[PDB]
Amino acid sequence: ITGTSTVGVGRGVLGDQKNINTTYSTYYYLQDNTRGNGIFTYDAKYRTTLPGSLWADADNQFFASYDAPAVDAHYYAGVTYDYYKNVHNRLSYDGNNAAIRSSVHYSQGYNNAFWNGSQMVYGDGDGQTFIPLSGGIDVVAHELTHAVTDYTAGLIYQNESGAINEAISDIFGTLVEFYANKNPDWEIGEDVYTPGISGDSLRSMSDPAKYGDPDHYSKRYTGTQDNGGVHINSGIINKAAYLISQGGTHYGVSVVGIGRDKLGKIFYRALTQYLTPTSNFSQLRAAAVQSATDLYGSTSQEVASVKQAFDAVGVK
Ligand SMILES: N[C@@H](Cc1c[nH]c2ccccc12)C(=O)O
Ligand SMILES: [Ca+2]
Ligand SMILES: [Ca+2]
Ligand SMILES: [Ca+2]
Ligand SMILES: [Ca+2]
Ligand SMILES: [Zn+2]
Repeated sequence: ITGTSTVGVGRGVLGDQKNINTTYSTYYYLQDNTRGNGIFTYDAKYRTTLPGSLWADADNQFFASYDAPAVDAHYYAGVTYDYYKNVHNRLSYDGNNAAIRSSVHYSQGYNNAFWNGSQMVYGDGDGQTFIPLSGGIDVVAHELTHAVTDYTAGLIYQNESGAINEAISDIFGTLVEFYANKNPDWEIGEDVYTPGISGDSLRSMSDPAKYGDPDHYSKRYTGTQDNGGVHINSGIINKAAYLISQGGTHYGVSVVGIGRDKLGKIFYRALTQYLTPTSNFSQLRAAAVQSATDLYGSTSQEVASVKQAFDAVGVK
């Protein structure tokens, strides 16, 4: 909409108060004019028609239960935008300040979220498996990272290419969570998953086998479900990214950690410079090794640690 930039206030899915950039024209809309070509949050009104209607509010206060998912989708899209801008000098997902659009209250009891090619979409969960999914900063960043991937490597969503695509979203979703610095960890979706169970999540990057996911190439899923195990074999890459950052000894192979910022730099460079739509794990190893070489030098600890991490997960 055309209007005046304003700042509203509400509460997110987890009861936390936060300010949100809005636009005033008769109503206050969830439209942040401060970030690129804007951040727009919509209400899917429990239907599956997208995007739905640009979120409108009479008084610029967003403290209703129904408001909560919108507040977070809007806010966390903005934090994710800041991350890519401040950390990687990337302007929105296309690198050209593309408008970022999100819809909440997608369908009824919908236990997922997604990038649809055009926008992020969030279910409300069924209240047992999930609460509204935009409540997880790593979930939001995960979904918006799919758009980054679409515009860069274009990793195809199947098999090894797709498991890399998934891992990239888990990796940057996690790095955004650390950037925002609110209860950061190496698990995925812990903030919105299973409101009746403490300390679980959908996936773990530090120990993927915790939730049934492979942590070594020998344990890769080779079947056809989940597009050839894209959310399953991502555990192999997530584990490598975790080791690169934090270090550790995994199946007897030792990795010296180089930290989250270097992990991000190396994987961001691999993603934007070397990965292609059909890149496999082995080609990802080469991309990451070359990326660390470009950044730190062929004889650097950083290159050695990337090599150790891929060795540790059996990716040569
Ligand atoms: N996003 C993952 C994991 C996931 C989230 N919600 C789910 C509900 C059912 C099965 C898997 C999931 C997927 O789509 O596979
Ligand atoms: Ca209101
Ligand atoms: Ca967390
Ligand atoms: Ca997390
Ligand atoms: Ca839980
Ligand atoms: Zn994903």
